[PDB]
Amino acid sequence: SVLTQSASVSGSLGQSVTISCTGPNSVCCSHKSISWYQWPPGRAPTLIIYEDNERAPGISPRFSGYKSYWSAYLTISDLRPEDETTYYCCSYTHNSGCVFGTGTKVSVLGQSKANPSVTLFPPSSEELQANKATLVCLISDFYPGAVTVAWKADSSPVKAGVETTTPSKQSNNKYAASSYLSLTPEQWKSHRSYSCQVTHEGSTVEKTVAPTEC
Amino acid sequence: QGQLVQSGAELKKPGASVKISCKTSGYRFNFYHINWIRQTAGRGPEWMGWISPYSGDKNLAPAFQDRVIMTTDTEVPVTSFTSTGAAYMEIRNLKFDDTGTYFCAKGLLRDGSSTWLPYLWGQGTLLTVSSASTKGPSVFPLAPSSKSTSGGTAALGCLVKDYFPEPVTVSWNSGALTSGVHTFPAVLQSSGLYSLSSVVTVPSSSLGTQTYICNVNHKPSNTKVDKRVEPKSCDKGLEVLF
Repeated sequence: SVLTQSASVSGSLGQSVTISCTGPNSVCCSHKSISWYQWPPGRAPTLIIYEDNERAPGISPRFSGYKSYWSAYLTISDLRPEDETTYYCCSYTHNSGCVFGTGTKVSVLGQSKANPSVTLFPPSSEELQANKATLVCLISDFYPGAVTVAWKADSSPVKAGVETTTPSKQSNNKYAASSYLSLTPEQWKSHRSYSCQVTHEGSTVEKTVAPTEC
Repeated sequence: QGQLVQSGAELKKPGASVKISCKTSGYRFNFYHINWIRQTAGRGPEWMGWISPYSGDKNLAPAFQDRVIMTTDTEVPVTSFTSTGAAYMEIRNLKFDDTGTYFCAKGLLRDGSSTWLPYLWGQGTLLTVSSASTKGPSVFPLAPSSKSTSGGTAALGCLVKDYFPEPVTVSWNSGALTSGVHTFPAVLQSSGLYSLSSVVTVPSSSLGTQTYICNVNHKPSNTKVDKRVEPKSCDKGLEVLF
């Protein structure tokens, strides 16, 4: 897009941050209207600002817009955990639809570290009859929104049939992810145990399952 | 306010066309522009066009001028302040890069110089363009696992395995159970098939007194699966309590 935003910006809880939106004269700023949308991945967006500096109905006064000759700006004051998401500006006129900017990810700093809650499930009897084996490692309530996952067969690394999702933001503004280890029923029953190791900020938690009593 | 309710997810082959609907209520349909906006992995958010229900006036982005047809039905009056309507968007000559989420959205009249600016959005329609056939999920129980022994809590769930295309929806006990539910975004396997999981955290004492049924819907394959999660656990920490 010819309408450029800062790729990433950060501010601390209770403080402010400003996001910029600029480009060639065809998109900003004289005689061009600028709006701002909050657009969380996988959700519908929310209009924040229209016509450069007008808050959409019911929007908190924490959000403000300003457009100079050079650039448009969205300022988010008194930052909250829910503000940590993606924002798009749009350039528009009476007769010309939205040109969306390149997007900005806002990080809200100064939040407490939250350790992941991890649950590991063994394959079901139904699946082994089918005949497959899937270990499921579910990971929730962690902040900041990044983890790495490693699997173990007894005590040694596994590498085959591991597939892990990207992190996604929960409604409580912490993050979630999941990892899947595919096995044959024979692999499953041929070990004493399998483990999913979830690493978050250097700290690793381990959950383990075993075929013996299933 | 009101409501914009869009048609369901669709799988289409390359070269095909698709017509998405946007049914409206809770406001006077005739007096607000309807926009169409999409999000694709390759291009990000992209405004496609708008149409005026009253006049049929249209504005299409150049990229969609020769492949998108926007239409509306006539407004069905209800009250002075509300009516029902419908808008449609037909897109032709589909290709893989058209895969994404398509939104309809009603314009903001308070934006006096651009009353079309998209303000109230529909829930979105997921369009997948692919040569692969639809595949319904296989659902397997995620047997109860200890969360906290001292707390007397457990987690149980359902694995929704190997389906295509997105999306799947999951509810618990026909929507009666909503607290402590965690439904995870899907993983996209090398097979080209998706899998996801839904888990609920419950008192371990309830495993003997409460039935837990995940209701899984994959509308693209027209399949539903209601799996009762068998509550007898293989988890040692939980086993001791039974």
